[PDB]
Amino acid sequence: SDKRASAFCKEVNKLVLSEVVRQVRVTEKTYAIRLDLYSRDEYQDEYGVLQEEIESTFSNRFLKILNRIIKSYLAKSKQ
Amino acid sequence: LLLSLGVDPPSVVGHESGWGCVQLDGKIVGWCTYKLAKHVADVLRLMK
Amino acid sequence: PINTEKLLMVSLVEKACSETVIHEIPGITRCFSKPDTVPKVITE
Amino acid sequence: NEYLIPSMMILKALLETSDKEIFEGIVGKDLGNTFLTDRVELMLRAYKS
Amino acid sequence: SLIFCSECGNLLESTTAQWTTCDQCQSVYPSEQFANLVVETKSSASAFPSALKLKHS
Ligand SMILES: [Zn+2]
Repeated sequence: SDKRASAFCKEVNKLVLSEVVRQVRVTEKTYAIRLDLYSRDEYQDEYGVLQEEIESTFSNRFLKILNRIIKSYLAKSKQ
Repeated sequence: LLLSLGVDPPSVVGHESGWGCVQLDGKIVGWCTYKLAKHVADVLRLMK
Repeated sequence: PINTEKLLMVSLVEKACSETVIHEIPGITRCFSKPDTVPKVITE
Repeated sequence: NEYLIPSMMILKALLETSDKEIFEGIVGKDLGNTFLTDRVELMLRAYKS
Repeated sequence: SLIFCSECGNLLESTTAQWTTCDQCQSVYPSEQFANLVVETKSSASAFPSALKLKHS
């Protein structure tokens, strides 16, 4: 039905972690980064990806990619 | 006439948020608050 | 380490945000619904 | 012939200056606006290299 | 969020390494006066591809 149709629509569509995240402040000294995120209600408004999904996938792959690209800037500063 | 008109260049290194820049076809003459900028343009054009 | 030069951190994280995707079938995105009583789904 | 020189180089070459004058000339404002006050730090260290 | 000299203009090296001196003027300082600087770096608005700024504008 139409509800399930829009459900499949939001499903097969990809969310990009940018489209959910708000401003990203990075307090420095050590090294510290904070990512804002909106409320679960608007979160399921645009979406229907669950909080635990955010937790797991965010942590793991966000970590890996941040690592890689900061290694990129490090290796460019080596040049 | 510019420096006579309330805008003066800072010999001591100073700069604020609100102030903007004034340049005479490639020369820093001073700095100004933008409302003063528009008033300067107006009086200058009338003088012209 | 302290010897490493300053890094453009906020831009790095902003890119990393766009550079990670949760549920992306490899090679698809942007599904849309458009108006015939034969309802169909547009997919990019 | 193309030619390619770094700006901090030519800027220090022009006047016998203090690097603090350089910064307060670049980001003279709203002291420590994060974006410019970090990018200017990076440039300054890179030329100090 | 910076650290200059006061005698000369040479931007001092980061206090994290060791004591503080300008490479040219060689003035020396108390390292603990300016230690533990606070740096809060933010990201400008309207830079992320949105999904909800539509309903949020
Ligand atoms: Zn010094």
